[PDB]
Amino acid sequence: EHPEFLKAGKEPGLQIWRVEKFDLVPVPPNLYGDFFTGDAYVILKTVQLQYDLHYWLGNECSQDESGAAAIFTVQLDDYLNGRAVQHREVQGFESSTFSGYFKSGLKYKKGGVASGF
Amino acid sequence: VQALVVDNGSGNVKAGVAGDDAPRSVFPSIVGRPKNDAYVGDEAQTKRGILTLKYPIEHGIVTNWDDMEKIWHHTFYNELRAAPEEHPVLLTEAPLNPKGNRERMTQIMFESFNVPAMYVAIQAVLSLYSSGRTTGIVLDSGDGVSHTVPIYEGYALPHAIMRLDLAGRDLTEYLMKILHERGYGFSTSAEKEIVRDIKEKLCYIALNFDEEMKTSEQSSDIEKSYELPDGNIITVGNERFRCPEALFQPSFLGKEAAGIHTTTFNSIKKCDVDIRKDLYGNIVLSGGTTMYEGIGERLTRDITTLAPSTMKIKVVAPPERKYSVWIGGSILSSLSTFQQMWITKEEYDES
Ligand SMILES: Nc1ncnc2c1ncn2[C@@H]1O[C@H](COP(=O)(O)OP(=O)(O)O)[C@@H](O)[C@H]1O
Ligand SMILES: [Ca+2]
Ligand SMILES: [Ca+2]
Ligand SMILES: [K+]
Ligand SMILES: [Mg+2]
Repeated sequence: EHPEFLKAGKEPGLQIWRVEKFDLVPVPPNLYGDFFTGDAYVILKTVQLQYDLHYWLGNECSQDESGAAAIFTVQLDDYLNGRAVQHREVQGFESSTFSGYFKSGLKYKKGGVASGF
Repeated sequence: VQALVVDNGSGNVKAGVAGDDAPRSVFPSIVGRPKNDAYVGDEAQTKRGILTLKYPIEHGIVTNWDDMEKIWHHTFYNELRAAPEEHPVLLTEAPLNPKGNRERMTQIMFESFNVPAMYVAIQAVLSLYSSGRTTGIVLDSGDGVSHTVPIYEGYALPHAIMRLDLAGRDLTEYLMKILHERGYGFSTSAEKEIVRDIKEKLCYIALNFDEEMKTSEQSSDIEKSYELPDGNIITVGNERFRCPEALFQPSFLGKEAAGIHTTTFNSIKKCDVDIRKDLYGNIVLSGGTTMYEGIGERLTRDITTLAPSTMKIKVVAPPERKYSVWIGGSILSSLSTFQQMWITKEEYDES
């Protein structure tokens, strides 16, 4: 029933959410590829349907954010009938597949949304 | 409404409110009843003279439901001051807890405490989530039980969960024993709490046990002191690392059981070969008995020796791992999706 689950994985493409106060909040598309080092994110890549879920952990994100990113990843996978492959992505050590989703490459920014804790 | 998070520990209950970064209530999992009503936790220890004291969840499995219900009533009313009938509750359970035990706890929560919604979580899964992972093997060593729990893509692999046959209480008892070499005679329940504090304050895990025995004998550098409640000072030497060495060599306790390194290895081997790399690369420590200085480096050496040399061994020792079960529960129960995960009392009562 979570609105963003209802949107997940319907069309080929790239969906990015940021953990914000224990919720999954869409990232504005103009910011795709820039990642706040203070935050954690969930990324669903859909291919025409194949699913790859990556959860990206900034070096300064708080424990509530990285934990929620892990749990939301599991919940999204279950919503997709277990069909997604899950990938943990740590800032600066991301997989070549994850980096490959962004034409301009991965970049990082200082700051982030406040911890829910 | 804000959920309540209750980690039913073999030695101490951790309890609090969803969204906090640590439990606000930590108290011993003990019930005291008159020798010739019931007291729980610290109150029961203060009155050990006039009470018979019992552990209802000695090894992580509830064995006395009347006493366990007293612990839960103490949690809600004396510790949290929360009406259980007005909050969702997340309760933790041990790995491999029988379904009939989960069903009895659920019955007590819905029918005695009238909780409006409940979710039961596996302790080690919560710890893994608190580390920011969906795949790994958790080595949870608490007071009366330890387990190794492989988890893949969010879910424990039940056929691979192992029990390590000792825990923190066994270590306190072993320190009590070996301190007789120096002439100490700690034996009462109250002295045991002293020795537990000595263990937590002074013990450490040797990187190489045999080498540490050799180097420790060559000087008094090993000796460290502790002030007893009566102001006397005790000095401890090689007992500092011989005590937690029993996690690796249970034969020190007269047990035939495998040590925590061997157990972790066996646990990973139960999982299919195509996922072992991700387990070896995400060995996550949790629980109070993983708090010893030196544990991560020793465990890395020992598991690396046992494991195929193509594997990449990574032991993760989060600083707040003593409470990582409870923290993982606090995160999960704070999520915007938690309301879809729980069971309501109305559903249960009509099931
Ligand atoms: N700093 C420490 N070093 C070693 N052992 C510790 C430390 N802190 C706590 N312990 C031990 O951890 C055990 C409690 O761990 P915990 O994870 O809370 O157990 P449980 O969940 O089974 O109640 C006790 O045996 C305690 O003495
Ligand atoms: Ca943040
Ligand atoms: Ca999957
Ligand atoms: K090896
Ligand atoms: Mg525990």
